[PDB]
Amino acid sequence: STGSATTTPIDSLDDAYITPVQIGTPAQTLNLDFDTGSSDLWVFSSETTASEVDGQTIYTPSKSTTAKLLSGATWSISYGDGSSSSGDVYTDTVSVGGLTVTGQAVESAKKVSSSFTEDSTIDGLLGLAFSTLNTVSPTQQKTFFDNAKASLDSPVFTADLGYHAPGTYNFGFIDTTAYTGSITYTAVSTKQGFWEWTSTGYAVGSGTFKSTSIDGIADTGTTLLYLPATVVSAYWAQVSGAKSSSSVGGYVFPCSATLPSFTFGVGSARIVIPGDYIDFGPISTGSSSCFGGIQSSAGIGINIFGDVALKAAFVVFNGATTPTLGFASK
Ligand SMILES: CC(C)c1nc(CN(C)C(=O)N[C@H](C(=O)N[C@@H](Cc2ccccc2)C[C@H](O)[C@H](Cc2ccccc2)NC(=O)OCc2cncs2)C(C)C)cs1
Repeated sequence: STGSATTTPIDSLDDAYITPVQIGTPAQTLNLDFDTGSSDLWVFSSETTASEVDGQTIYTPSKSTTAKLLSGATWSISYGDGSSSSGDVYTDTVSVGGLTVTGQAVESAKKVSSSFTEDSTIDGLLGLAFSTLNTVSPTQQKTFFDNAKASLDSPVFTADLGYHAPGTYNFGFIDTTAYTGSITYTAVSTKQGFWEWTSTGYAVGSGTFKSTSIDGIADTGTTLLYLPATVVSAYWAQVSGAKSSSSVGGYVFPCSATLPSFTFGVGSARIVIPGDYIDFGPISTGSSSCFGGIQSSAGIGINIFGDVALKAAFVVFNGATTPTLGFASK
C-alpha cells in the first residue's frame, strides 16, 4: 500500500503545514500538523475543555462506530516551546491520503495550552518520530507510520514542503519526479527517538563551505532552522544591521535587507536554502525590524533542521531496519 496527501501552509509565512486526516467511521476530517519531531497523534476533541477550543475542528469519538476507548490509557506531552497537551486515548481507523491504519491510537485532548488554543488552523498533531517517544501510559503506542510500515510497498515516507505553496507527504514510495539529481542518504541515530543525523558543514551566501559536523534533528513540526551560535553569527554577520535582540528573542534584521542563501551539507552533497526562505517578516505588525529564520539552538539542547531547511529539499525518512535520512534538491 501507499498514501499521498497534500500539506498546506497555515499562513503567509509558512509557519506550519496542515494535512487532512480522516479519523473514525463515518470519517471525521481534521487538519493535523505532521511532526517528525514527536510521536503522539493527538487531536482537539469533544473532551477538550471548552474554554480551550477556539475554532478548531474536533474529533467526537461517540460519533464514530469504530472508536474504542483504550481503557486506562492517558497521555501528556510537553514541547520544546513550552506548549503542552494531555488527555485520554481511543483506538480508531485513521487514513492519510488513501492509506488506512485500523486500531490507531488517537489521543483525545482534555487540556491544551494557550498556544494551541490560539491557533485555530491546527486541529492536532500527527507524530512521525520513533514510537519510543510516544507518551501514552501505561502502554506506549505506535505512530501512524510504525503501524502502517509493514503494509507499505517500501518502509518509507517523504516530506516535500513548499515555499509559499502546498507540498506533499507520501507514504510507501519515493516519487522520482519530485526532485532533481540524486538522493543523498545519511546515517540516523535513533537513541533519542528522533530522526537525528549529522550535517557535514555549511556555507553562507557565495562564501566558502566550512566542513564541520553538525548533529541535529529533521523536524517538520518546527518552523525555523536552529543551529550552534557560531554558525548563526556567521550567517547574520553578512546582513547589514542584523543583530540578536534579547527583547524579541533572537536575530532580527532590517526589513529592507536582501538576505543571503544558507547551504548545509548532506554527505558530499549540498542543499541550498534561498535567502527569501529566511525572512519571517516584521516582528510586530508594521515594524521595520524583521524576524530571522536561522536562530541559535543554544539552550534548546539540540540543533533543529526545521521547515526552513527541510522545505529546500525533498526529504526521505527511511524506516528500514536501520533507518536513514535522504535529501535531494528540487
Ligand atoms: C504562527 C504560529 C501558529 C506558529 N508558530 C510556530 C513556531 N513554533 C512555536 C515552533 O516552531 N515551536 C518549536 C516547538 O516547540 N515545536 C514542537 C511543538 C509544536 C507543534 C506544532 C506546532 C507548533 C509547535 C514540535 C517539535 O517537533 C519539537 C522539537 C523538539 C524536540 C526536542 C527538544 C526540543 C524541540 N518536539 C518536541 O518538543 O517534542 C518533545 C517531546 C516530549 N515527549 C515526547 S517528544 C520550538 C522548538 C521552536 C509554529 S505555528
